[PDB]
Amino acid sequence: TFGYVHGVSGPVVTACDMAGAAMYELVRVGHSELVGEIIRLEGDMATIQVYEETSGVSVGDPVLRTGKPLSVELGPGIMGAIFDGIQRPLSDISSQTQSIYIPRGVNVSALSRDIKWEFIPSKNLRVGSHITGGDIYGIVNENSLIKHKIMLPPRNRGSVTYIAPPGNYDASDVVLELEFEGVKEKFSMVQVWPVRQVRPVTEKLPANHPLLTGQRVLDALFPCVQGGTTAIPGAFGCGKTVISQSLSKYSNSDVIIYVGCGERGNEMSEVLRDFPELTMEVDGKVESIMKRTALVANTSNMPVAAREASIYTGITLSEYFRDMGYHVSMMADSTSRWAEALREISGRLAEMPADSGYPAYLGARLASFYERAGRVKCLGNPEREGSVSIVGAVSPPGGDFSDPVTSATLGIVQVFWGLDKKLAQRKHFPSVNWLISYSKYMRALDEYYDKHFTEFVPLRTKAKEILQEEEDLAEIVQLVGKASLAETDKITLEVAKLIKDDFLQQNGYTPYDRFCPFYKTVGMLSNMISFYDMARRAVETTAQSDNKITWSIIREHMGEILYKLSSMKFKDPVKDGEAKIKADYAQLLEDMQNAFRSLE
Amino acid sequence: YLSQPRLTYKTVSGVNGPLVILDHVKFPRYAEIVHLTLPDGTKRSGQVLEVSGSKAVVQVFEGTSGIDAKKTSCEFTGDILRTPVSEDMLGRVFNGSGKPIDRGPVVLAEDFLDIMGQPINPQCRIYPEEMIQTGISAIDGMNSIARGQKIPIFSAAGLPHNEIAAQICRQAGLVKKSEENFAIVFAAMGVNMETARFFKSDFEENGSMDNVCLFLNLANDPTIERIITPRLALTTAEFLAYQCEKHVLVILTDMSSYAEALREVSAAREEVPGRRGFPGYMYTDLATIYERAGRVEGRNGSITQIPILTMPNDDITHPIPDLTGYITEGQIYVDRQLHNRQIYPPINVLPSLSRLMKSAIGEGMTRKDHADVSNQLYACYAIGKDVQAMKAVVGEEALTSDDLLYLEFLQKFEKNFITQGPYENRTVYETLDIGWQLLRIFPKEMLKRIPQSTLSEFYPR
Amino acid sequence: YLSQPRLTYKTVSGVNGPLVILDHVKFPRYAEIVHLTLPDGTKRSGQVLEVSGSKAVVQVFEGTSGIDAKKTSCEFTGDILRTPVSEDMLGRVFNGSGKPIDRGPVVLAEDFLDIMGQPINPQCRIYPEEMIQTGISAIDGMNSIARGQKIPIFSAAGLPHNEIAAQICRQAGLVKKSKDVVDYSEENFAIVFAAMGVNMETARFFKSDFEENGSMDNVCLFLNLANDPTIERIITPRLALTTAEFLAYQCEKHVLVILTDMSSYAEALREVSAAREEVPGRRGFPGYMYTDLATIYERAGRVEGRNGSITQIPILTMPNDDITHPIPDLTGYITEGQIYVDRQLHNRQIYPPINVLPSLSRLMKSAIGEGMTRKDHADVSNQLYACYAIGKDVQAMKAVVGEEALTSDDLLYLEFLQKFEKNFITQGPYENRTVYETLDIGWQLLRIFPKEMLKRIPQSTLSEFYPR
Repeated sequence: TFGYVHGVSGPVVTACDMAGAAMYELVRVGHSELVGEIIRLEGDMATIQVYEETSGVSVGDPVLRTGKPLSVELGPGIMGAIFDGIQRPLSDISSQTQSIYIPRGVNVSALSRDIKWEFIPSKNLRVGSHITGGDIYGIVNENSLIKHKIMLPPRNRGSVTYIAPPGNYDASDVVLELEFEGVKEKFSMVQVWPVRQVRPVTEKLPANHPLLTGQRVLDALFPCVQGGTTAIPGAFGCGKTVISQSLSKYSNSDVIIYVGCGERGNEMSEVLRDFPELTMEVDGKVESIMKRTALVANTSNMPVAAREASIYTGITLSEYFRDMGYHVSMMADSTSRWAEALREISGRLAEMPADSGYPAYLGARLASFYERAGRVKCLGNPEREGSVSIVGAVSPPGGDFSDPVTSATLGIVQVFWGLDKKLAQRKHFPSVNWLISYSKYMRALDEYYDKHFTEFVPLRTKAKEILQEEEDLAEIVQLVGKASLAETDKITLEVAKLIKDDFLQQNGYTPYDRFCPFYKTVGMLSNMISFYDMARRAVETTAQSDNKITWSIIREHMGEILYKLSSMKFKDPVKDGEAKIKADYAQLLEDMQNAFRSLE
Repeated sequence: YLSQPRLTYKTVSGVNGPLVILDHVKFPRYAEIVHLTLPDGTKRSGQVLEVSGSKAVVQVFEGTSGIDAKKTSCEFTGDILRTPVSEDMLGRVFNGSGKPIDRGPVVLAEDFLDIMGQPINPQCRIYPEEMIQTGISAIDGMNSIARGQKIPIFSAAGLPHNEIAAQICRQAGLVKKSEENFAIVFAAMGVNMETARFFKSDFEENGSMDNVCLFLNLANDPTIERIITPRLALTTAEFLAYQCEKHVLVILTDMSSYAEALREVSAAREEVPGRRGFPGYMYTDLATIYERAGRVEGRNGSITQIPILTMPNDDITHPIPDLTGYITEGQIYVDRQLHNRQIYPPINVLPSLSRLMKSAIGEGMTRKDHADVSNQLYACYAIGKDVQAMKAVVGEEALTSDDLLYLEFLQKFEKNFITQGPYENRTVYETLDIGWQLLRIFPKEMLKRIPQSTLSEFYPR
Repeated sequence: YLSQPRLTYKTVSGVNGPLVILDHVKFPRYAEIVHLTLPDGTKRSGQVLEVSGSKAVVQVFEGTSGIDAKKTSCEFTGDILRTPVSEDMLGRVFNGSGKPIDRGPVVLAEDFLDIMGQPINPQCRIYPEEMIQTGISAIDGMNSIARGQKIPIFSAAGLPHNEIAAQICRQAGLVKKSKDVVDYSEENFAIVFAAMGVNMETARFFKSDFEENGSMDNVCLFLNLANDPTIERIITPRLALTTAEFLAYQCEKHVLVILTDMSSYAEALREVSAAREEVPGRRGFPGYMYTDLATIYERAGRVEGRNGSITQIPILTMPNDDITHPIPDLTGYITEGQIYVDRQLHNRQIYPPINVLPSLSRLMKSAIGEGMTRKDHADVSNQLYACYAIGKDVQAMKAVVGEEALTSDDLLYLEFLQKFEKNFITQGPYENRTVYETLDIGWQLLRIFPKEMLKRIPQSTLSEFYPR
């Protein structure tokens, strides 16, 4: 434990002269107790890699031996706080120090250690009853919304020797204890779990439910799936955290875990403003997003290893809240920043540059990251079910999809959505290209969409072929001159224009467009497709025989009904009842029938 | 046989990346398998690589993490990696290393075999002649495959090569028509959960689970096991081919991930690189994998092999596809342009290649003029692409008549020959009839490659 | 605090290149400052690079030459580098090492601080809330600078970026005078300027110009000529940033730090790395250049509860005018926004040659607004940009379409182009334009057309401003 504090070629610094101790474990160095990482072993000499600065550290400095490797604390009160890459509660640190800068070696637990919490035991098992790991043995109400379930970790079983009564207990208190065959062990409300490994589950299950998004665009065309994996481009001026806001408010998820690398205090303060601004009437009462979500972020000037550990601690937290029977969504944004972080790590390992300095095992880490996702039946007596989604924000260099990370990730995710500066510069909102976006989950969601609604699948298919066909005929209408062509093609492009202008765009500030219920999306799309079908029937019938019905005839004989089409969005479903809107849609359909009948 | 007891050790001179170095070892043997007991009681394994003096080096398979010098124990066995093989393994599931996944018991073995196998003697090699019916016209008709071949399939990220592979498995057989079948061994090299579910369900569907041995290594498993899994599966195939006289088909998937894992393990030792940083000897290693296939004199079984690999960034000069193109004797080159047009099965033919066709076909095999149809169809396809590239600039006015004929041929051939469907399985003679139907479009005085005789006896109808 | 006597060694186990290896040192520590005394009596400073048991290594700042084995003293300090910060440093001029050079006295230190600085808590960041004026009409009107934004200025070898920097220095300030000059008199603004990797002519020019402008009472100046030791190149920025920090957060002021020629910083850092025997990274530059530039740039912004701010305007040159060179690439990634200068515009004898077409900004939307400025800013900027882009592409069209087929409105677009490049961009080295003058000239240039063509301006402001 003697700090043979060698001289260095970076913030890394090593030591030696210590007994046998396993690697990938973190040790504290010097009297200020800077954290570091064991890498190499050689006899009684172990290389270490510190995170913070290496200034001033002297040889012979004490090297605090540790008993655990890098691990996150887990327990109640996580939601609403803010953490760095090594799990430090920055709000509590700022309160404690009354200082502006981060101090060195702030050795304070992440969660509270003096605030008691109400606790409801199982009330069905006694002292001595056999229990195994993963089983829920207590509940606690963190706040008005969510109750932090409590369960045993894996790799623990035995005959209970103490059951706490219901009441109020602090973190350090022993709420549980159990005698294994030979020994016993005490458990508190706080569990420490290694970062670089995956919790067990009963079994992984297929994805069979669609993710709820506030906007009908990208929710009816390129549907993301609960428990899915996707990627979204991200650049200034178009919107990246706009998706964060939309998912955080209008989604069926039970928690949001946001991960940040190289971000400003803007996004933190703005989502803090979203906490009392973007509030939901879940129980008929506006309620802050702070009670649900959690944030873990860092800045560029923090140590590199912290930047790397950020994404893993984020994954771990997402898994931990998933284990409690919920529906997590994790926005692992700034993925290219994590790529640069990995390049940085490899810069001080004498590794062979696979491509542009990227270490060899970049692909392995990419796969191991995106793998930890999907629906699972959880391991434990309650038999609950949940899932995790991931949203990796790809940030290419100016629109070049050539970096190994970009291509490697685009062949792993299944949903990818467009974002182009041109559409945002066109005043077209939301900026979704629709020609570089796709979704490979369509075979999976067919079952769900068939059971519940039974028409939506034909509607989306027909929409897709019509859109691609319009993009094809753009060239021919360029050739001719956009003033002469067949009537059937005219009506086709006109329905394309109608869907583009009234359905594939959504005002984020209009009260009735602040959220778009899916039944309304279905009704809108179905009524539109019916209008186009009727117009096609009439125009073709009169084109083949005589009295050809031109687009002028349809504009003047149905123009007020076209105003009705474009005004179908003026519904305000938040107050107006669903039956009222359904009746309006059906009545408009009957009016459409009357107009087409009198058209011929 | 060997009654010598197995020594255990406590010497760990030091760790450095994925390696573990031992000292004071009494007579180490190169490439001998070793078990490791960590402080927590969980278990691992490894294989010796470099030996010098009393020092030795050990590659850990499960990834090195949590190794303490004073508390770990390194047991030695004293022989090369050796695996159990048995006929009844068919109808089971295993992970990368060979341990069961399907809630079953370990394989009571009919014999122990060398993981690396050993080279077959070229003199006693019966050259493959018998033809396989795939059904897909892009193979039967353009790049036919005889049993014993080792042709790969080239794809790209986000392309439906999995569907093609599954269909190939479903409809394999013999063109010349007791009921023969296949015994298929399948190994996965870092596929995602979705792929595993798809393949497992597909094999469940057609009732073929009774005759498929599975080897599954998702991305969760430590990368080093990906080096061993292929050779293990291939050894099982060789056993079933020459000790049970069965006919076997092998499907290794995503060997690109295998190449990545090879790069990862090589970087630890600091070997000399090659193009794009891969090891120089990576060529010989891929040769050690691929070649083990074909038919041998005095037997009845045979090994066919269909590896699958993705092409990073569609760059064909990339070392992995190039060295595959050197070792194996063909390629398929799944296209993405057709996939963008929503066509099934989207397979390019212009760069596909099949070296065994020169003896696969002929009189008494398929039809008299099978080669001629192939040559002429390819030539028309090539000139059609050239004419399209020419039309992209000159304009419709500059087109002569034969350009129009070539362009309509291109369109018709693409919508007819290539497009088959998820389960349509054409007979070979149907495919030749269709090919002649496409050839008849041109007047007889332009089909240069076909001989005059075949044109006289077949073209007018 | 420290009370022990210092040590000194006469041990030299060897020398090599810019380093000096010794041994038998008691309990050495990394980053410890070391003095040296040669046989001929010269004094030189240095720093500790490597430490291993009783072996030590010291990189001599002033450059190694004529260091004997047996006749060489080497005193140790036992502390890392510490800056003597002080408010009174304004009006002074220093060298890279911090020794004054203007015939003045050693700084009577008011407080000692760590040169490296400390990371600022992201929790205590405050978003910018108001703009500033740099004195350049082209920059303020078209591309706002908030309080705490980090806007670089890409240039190339052979352009007059230094003159632009001097102009920005002698005219930077605030525009709180919107309401009244009486409340504007409360001025708490200062500038710290770090000339680094600069040749002699430009150093003298800077000193003379700064002294001529008469506002040296609020300017700190740091000079590092290209003669001085290469290591002092990568110590000048740290001193400048520590001073800016101490002024910003201990005097509640509004400081504006301007860094020059970051390419020379990169080159000096490269040389330090190569001397330190480390393995090269991409393009020969070290791998952790990203982290280093991050720890330099990230020291700015605003702090909650402190009335003060730090704004950064680094400058750098692009080798071969290559936009994908690593230095500008990383600088763009870390920072927010970018401003260009274009060879052609300088080659049109237009000063300052500021090419607004590829110039962007990141906080312009929130830097400006009602109150802190007029209500007629953002629309004016959009209209000027749209008009100018139309005019330029339209000149490209008339180049081949012929001037005879042009409409009269086309001549109006050309008139807008020529007048915009004649008056708005061209200002002259001393024409101190304010923001309000800039918007006045903008409206005057917009007056050429009717409001009907001006389709980016809302009708509500058209009824007010257009008929002037």
